[PDB]
Amino acid sequence: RIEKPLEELYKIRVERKVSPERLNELGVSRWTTWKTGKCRLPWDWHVDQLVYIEEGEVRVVPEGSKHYMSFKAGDLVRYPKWFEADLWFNAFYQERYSFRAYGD
Amino acid sequence: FLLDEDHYERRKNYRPQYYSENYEQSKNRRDYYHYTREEISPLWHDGLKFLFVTDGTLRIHYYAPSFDGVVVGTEDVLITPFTCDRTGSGDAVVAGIMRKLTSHPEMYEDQDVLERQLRFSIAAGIISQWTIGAVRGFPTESATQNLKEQVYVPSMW
Amino acid sequence: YYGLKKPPYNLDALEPYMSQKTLESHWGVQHRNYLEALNRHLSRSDTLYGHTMDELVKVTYNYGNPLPEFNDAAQVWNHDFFWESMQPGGGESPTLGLLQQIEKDFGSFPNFKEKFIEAAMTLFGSGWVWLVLKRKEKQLAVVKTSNAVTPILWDDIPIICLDLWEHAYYLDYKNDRAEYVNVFMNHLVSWHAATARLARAQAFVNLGEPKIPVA
Amino acid sequence: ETEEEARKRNWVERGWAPWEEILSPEADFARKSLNEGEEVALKNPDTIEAFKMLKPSYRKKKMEEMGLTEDEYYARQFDIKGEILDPLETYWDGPLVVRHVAPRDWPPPGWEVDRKELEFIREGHKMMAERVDMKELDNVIREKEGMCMDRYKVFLKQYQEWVEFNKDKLEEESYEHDQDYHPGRRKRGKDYEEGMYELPFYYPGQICLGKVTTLHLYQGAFVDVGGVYEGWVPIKGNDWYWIRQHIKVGMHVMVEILAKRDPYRFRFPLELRFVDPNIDHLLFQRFEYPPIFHRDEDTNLDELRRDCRRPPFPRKDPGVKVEEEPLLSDHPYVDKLWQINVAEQMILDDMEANPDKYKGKKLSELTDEEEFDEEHSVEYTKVQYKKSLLPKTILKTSVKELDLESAFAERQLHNRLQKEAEERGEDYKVDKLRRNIEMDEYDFIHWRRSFEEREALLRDISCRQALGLPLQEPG
Repeated sequence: RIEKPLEELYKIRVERKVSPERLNELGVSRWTTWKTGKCRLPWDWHVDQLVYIEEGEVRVVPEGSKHYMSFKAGDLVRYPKWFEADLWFNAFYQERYSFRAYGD
Repeated sequence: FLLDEDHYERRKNYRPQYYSENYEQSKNRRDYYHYTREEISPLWHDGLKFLFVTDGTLRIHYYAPSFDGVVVGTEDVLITPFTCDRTGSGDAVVAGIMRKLTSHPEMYEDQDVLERQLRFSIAAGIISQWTIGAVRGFPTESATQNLKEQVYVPSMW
Repeated sequence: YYGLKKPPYNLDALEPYMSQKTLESHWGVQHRNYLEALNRHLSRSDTLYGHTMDELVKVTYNYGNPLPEFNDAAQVWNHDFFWESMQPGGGESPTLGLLQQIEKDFGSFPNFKEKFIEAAMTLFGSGWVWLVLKRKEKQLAVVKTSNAVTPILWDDIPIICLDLWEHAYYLDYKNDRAEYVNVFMNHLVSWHAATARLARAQAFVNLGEPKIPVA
Repeated sequence: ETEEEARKRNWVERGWAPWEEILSPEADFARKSLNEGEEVALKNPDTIEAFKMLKPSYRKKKMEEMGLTEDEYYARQFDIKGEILDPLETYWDGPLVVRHVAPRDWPPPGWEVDRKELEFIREGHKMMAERVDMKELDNVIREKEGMCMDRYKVFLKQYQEWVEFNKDKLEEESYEHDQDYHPGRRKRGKDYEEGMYELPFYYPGQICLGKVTTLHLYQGAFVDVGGVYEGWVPIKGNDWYWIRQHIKVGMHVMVEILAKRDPYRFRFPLELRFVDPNIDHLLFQRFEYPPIFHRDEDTNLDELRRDCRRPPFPRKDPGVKVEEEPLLSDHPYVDKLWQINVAEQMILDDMEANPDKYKGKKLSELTDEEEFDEEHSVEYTKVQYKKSLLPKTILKTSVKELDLESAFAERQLHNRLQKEAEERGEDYKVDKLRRNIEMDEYDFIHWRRSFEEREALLRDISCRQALGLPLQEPG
C-alpha cells in the first residue's frame, strides 16, 4: 500500500525537471528573485505562488506535519492559497516566484 | 518460557477491537488460560504421569495421560499487610501435592478425587504467605484442612 | 470519457421558441468543445479518470480554489442538466407532487414564477439560475450561481436549471433576458423532468413526517 | 405541551422509540401487580394470569392447550407488538436494460497495464451516453448467445490476472492494519472462499443483488453483494422501528452502488441503497459524513481531514482584515548573519589588535580550532547582571561557515583611515561594513516577496467578490 504523496495531498502541482519550451510560454525570466541560506521560514500564503527553484533545496514541512516534501533545481512548485508550511532551508537557495491570483 | 514467551505474552494482553465474544471477555478479568494438550505436547512423553502448572496459589492446571483440567483457588496477602512474605509458598504447594499423592493412591485415574485432593495444596500455599520466613511459618495439616474447609463450599471440599 | 448525451428531442423540436441554429451551436459546438477539453484533460491524469462525474465536479472544485479542471467538468454537467430540463411544447402549470411542495415552501405558483424571474434578473455577467432542494432543512429554494458554479458543491440537489450565459440567448433574443426567461418559464420548462428529479431526490432527502407510535 | 406533540418531540429530536422488552415471568408479574397497591387482593384480569404463570407447569398447560409444541412457545414472545405494518410491495419503472462496461477506476494505482489495451477498453465508458427506446426494445434478438461483449472480456482477463497475483499481498496487509473482523472489512482467513469478487470489480451505477446477513442498529444493514467486502446501507437510530418489519435476515434484495471508498481510511468502503424493496419513505436520519478510521499512523490532524474530505477545525475569527497590515521586512538569514558577523569580529580583534596571541595571522587559509557539529546549540549560559541568572546568547559559529578573507582586507583599509584622520580631523565615515550591507540587502529581498503577496491580494479579493468564491477558507 502506497500512501498518497504529501506533494499532491494539499493539491500542490509540481512539474519536476521543467522543459525549456514551457518556461518561455510562461515567462519565468521576468520573475522577482529570492535567496537565502540556512534558514527556517514559516509562511501563510494568501495567494498562489509559482516557484522556479534554481539551486538548492526546500524541505517544506506543512504546519503540524511530522513528514516533509523535498525539492531542488528545475521544479515548478505551485504552493496554493491558504497553505501553512514551514520551509526549512539549508545551504544556499535561489528562486523565481510569480504570485498569481484567480486566473492564469 | 519453555514454549514461547513472546507469543504467550501477546496472547494474554489482547482485547477485541469491536465487541467482546461471550460476556466474560467483556469484563476484562484476569487471564487464566488453560493450555490445550496440543500446546504442551513438545513437553510431553510416554513416561509422564502428571504435569502441574501453578499460577501461584490462584490456579493449578493438571494434565494426565487421559484427562486434564484446572483447579481454582485464591490468594490473600493484604489480609496481613505487615507480615506477608510470599517466599516459600511454592515449596508448600509441592509438598502438599506430594503428601496427597502418597496418601491417596487413587488420584491417578480419578478426575473428581484429583480435583478434591488438589485444594489441600492450595490451602497450604495460601497459609504459607501469611508470615515472614520460608521455614518459620509452614502450615500444619490441621490448619491447612481448616482453611480448605473455610474457603471452599461443602460440595467442593 | 463521457460521450455526448443527446437531448431528448430533435434539434428543431423547439423551433417557435428556440431556433434550430441555436440548438446546433449550443450543443454541436459549445457543449462538444467543453467535453473535448474535459476528455483531453482526463487523458493525462489517471486519478481523475477513476472519479464519477459528480465526484469529478466536487473534487476539481476545491474548497474554494478550483483546479484547472473545474470549468470544463462543471460546464459539461450543467449543460447535461440544462438539456434534460426541457420538453417539446411543455410548461404551464405543474403536476401532482411538485405543486404541493412549491405551494408549501413558496406560497403559490405565481409566487414561484415571480421569485424565479426576479432571481434570474439580478444576475450580472455569465451564470446560471437554479431551483434546488436544500438538505438539513428540506425546503425548495431559488438560487443563483456565477460562471460555472453548481449548487451541488454545497450538498444541494438541483431540480431545475436555467442557462443565463449570453451564449444561449443571442441568436433570436439579442440583448434582453425578459423574453428569454419568460419563454423558458412558459413553454420550455419540463415539469415532468422536475417531478422526476424531485422523486429521485426523495431517496436522499425525506420530505415527510414520521409515523410516531401512539404507545 | 400535550402528549401528542411532546411525545413527537422525543421521537424526532431525542430518538425515542418504544422498543419492546422481553420480560421474564418473574419480572412480568412485577409490572402488572404494582398498579393496584402495596398489599391488596389481586382481582384485575391479566394480572392473575401473570401471578398464575409463575409456575412453569402452568406455562406448559397454557402452551399445550393452545398447541405450538415447544421451541415455538419460546419464540412467540419476540414478536413485534404494536401497529403491525402491512407487507411491502415493490413496483418497478420499466425494463432493466443494462450495459456491461469495465469500472472506471482501472487499473488500481501501482498496477501496470499496456495502455493500448485500456484505450480499447475505455471506449466502453464513452458509449454510456446513448439512450434506448421501447422501440428497438421490442426487437429483442433472443438467441441465447452471440453477445458482442468484447471490451468487458479484455477487462476480465486483466482483472483475473490481478486477482491471482496480488491476493496473497492483500490478505497479508488486512492482517496487518485491521486486527479483528467487522462487516465492511476484508474477508480474510477461513471465510475467504475462492472466487469472491475484489474491490476493483465494483463501481457506482452498477445494480447488484445480495442477501441481508447483518443488521446493525447504529450502522445499518450489511448485504453480501458477492465480493470480499460487504455492502452497507446506512440506517440508524429509531428508523429501524419500522424498517425492521420489512428487512429481515436472509432476504435477497437488489441494490445499487452509490459510492465505493478506500477500505484503509473509510470504515465501510461500499455504500448501497435498497432498490428492492424501497424504504426511502421511512428513512429520516442520515449520516452527514461517512465513517472513517482514526489510526495511530496519522500524526497530523490536518492531513487526516484532507484524506476524508472533512471541514477543518474552525479557528476563532481574529477580526483583522489581513488585507491592510504591516508588511514583513525581516529575513530569516539575517539572524545567522548577526551570528556570522559577530564571530568575524570576535576572532578578528583577537587576531590583529593582538597579533602575538596566535603568532601568525594566516586568515587567508585559517583552519578550525575545535571540533564542531551542526546539530547542537544549547547556548544560554546563565548570564548574570549582578542581580540573578538570566539567559543570553553566545552561540557556536565555527569558522567552516566563516569567510575571513573579505573582512581581513577590509579592516586594515578602515584602520588606515582612522590613523590618518587623527591629523587633519576629517570625519571618520565608517558605519556599514560588508556584513551590515548584506543585512539591508536581504531585508530588501524579503520586502519584495511581502510586497507582491499583498499586491496580488488586491486583485484576488476583487475577483472572488465579483463572482462569489470564498475569501477565507471554509471553517
